[PDB]
Amino acid sequence: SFHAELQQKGKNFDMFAVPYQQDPALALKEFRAQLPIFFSEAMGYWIVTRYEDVKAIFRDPITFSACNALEKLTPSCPEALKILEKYKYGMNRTLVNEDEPVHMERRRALMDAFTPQNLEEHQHFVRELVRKKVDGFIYKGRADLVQEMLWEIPLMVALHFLGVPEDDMQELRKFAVAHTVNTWGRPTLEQQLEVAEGVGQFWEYSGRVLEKMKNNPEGKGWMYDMIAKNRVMPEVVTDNYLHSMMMAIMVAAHETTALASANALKLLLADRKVWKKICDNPQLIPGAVEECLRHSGSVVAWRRQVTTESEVSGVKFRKGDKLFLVSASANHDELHFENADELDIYRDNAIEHLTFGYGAHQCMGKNIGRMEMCIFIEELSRRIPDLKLCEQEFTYLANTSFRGPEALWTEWQ
Ligand code: HEM
Ligand SMILES: N[C@@H](Cc1c[nH]c[nH+]1)C(=O)O
Repeated sequence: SFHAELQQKGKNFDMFAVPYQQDPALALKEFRAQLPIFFSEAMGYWIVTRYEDVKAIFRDPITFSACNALEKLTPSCPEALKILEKYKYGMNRTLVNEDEPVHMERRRALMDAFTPQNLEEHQHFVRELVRKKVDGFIYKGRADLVQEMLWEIPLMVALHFLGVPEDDMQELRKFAVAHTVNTWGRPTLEQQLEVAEGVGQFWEYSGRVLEKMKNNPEGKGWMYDMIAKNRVMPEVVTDNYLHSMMMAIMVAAHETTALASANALKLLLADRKVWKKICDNPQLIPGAVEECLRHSGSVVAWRRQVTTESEVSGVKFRKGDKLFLVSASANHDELHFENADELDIYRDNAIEHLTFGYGAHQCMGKNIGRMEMCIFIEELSRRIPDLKLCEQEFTYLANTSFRGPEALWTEWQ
């Protein structure tokens, strides 16, 4: 009844319980082995643990649609619903959760200033930021890299990539917390109202921003591109999409990059053999970043909704079934990555990982994310080669999909 026990554990599988929150891929290890797809009543979702299954679902966006990708995990308590009503909150489809025949692709296909030229100049900008930030703290014995640079720089880069004027960054930061906890977390009774207020204000803020940018067609930045495309094809790049993407993209353009950068530095600073290999051969850094993204990426689980009945590896899904694609688990799938739990900085197929998704909705900013992670690690390993982690407890914001340590305490000469 060891398998019987596994089925009960799967029925009860709670992503907010300790094992998932300690290590999502490790918590699903038995399931990769003997119960790869199972339904959790604890959270109303199918759980998909294996590399081939997760990829297969990503590959078919007509059967498995992205509509729930930004859907609020736990239902809003009624008094939260009217806080949102006060702000006339209207978040609907952006890109990552748009569903369509081409309306997803039409909108995607018609919005590229991810050209390498444009990313090249943003790279220069990232490098100036990281040089000056560590100019500030290099003199200290210790620092928490998160608070010195790891969230602030990706945020600034994002604002700059978008056409969005910097202002209160601690305010922008808590806006992002409210959006992610609301969506992917399980806020307690006390917080649900505050989070709703925060989410509502976030919506209102993005409104005022989009309105000012609408009025400055001089502007350059990705949001100015959308605004422009909306004037030409308001069918496709819709006004609600503008407002919805504003708020969604103002978290997504930086938060996963900051979490991932903290994960990578945590990983590499702990394997001293790996770190001096990085210190001695910065050529290895991109391939190392890719192995970090596979091993401990910042997105650990993404979501799909089933639109017609279907089956994957012997399990049939009903129209309306919700699926968790646990990409952390797929990236530790022994069936696809040999010694999957090990940090091998030239695993030759590290890039086959699924942290960026696969197929239609595959992350458009993956190279911005990669670029920021390399510069962080290059700068740090170049100028502080004796960098080491301090003894510390690591804490994680409890949610289903995003993962990175809140602090990264670290010391040197
Ligand atoms: C380490 C950093 C990042 C990670 C792990 C990440 C992860 C993801 C994932 C899992 C998806 C969904 C993939 C799928 O459904 O197949 C996605 C889509 C997307 N990402 Fe990211 N992301 C990161 C950084 C960024 C940045 C910096 C930007 C923009 C500046 C960005 C923009 C987008 C967009 C627009 C989409 C939607 C594209 C579409 O729906 O077709 N991401 N990302
Ligand atoms: N919010 C997630 C995924 C996403 C939202 N919008 C586009 N992609 C991220 O930051 O990676």
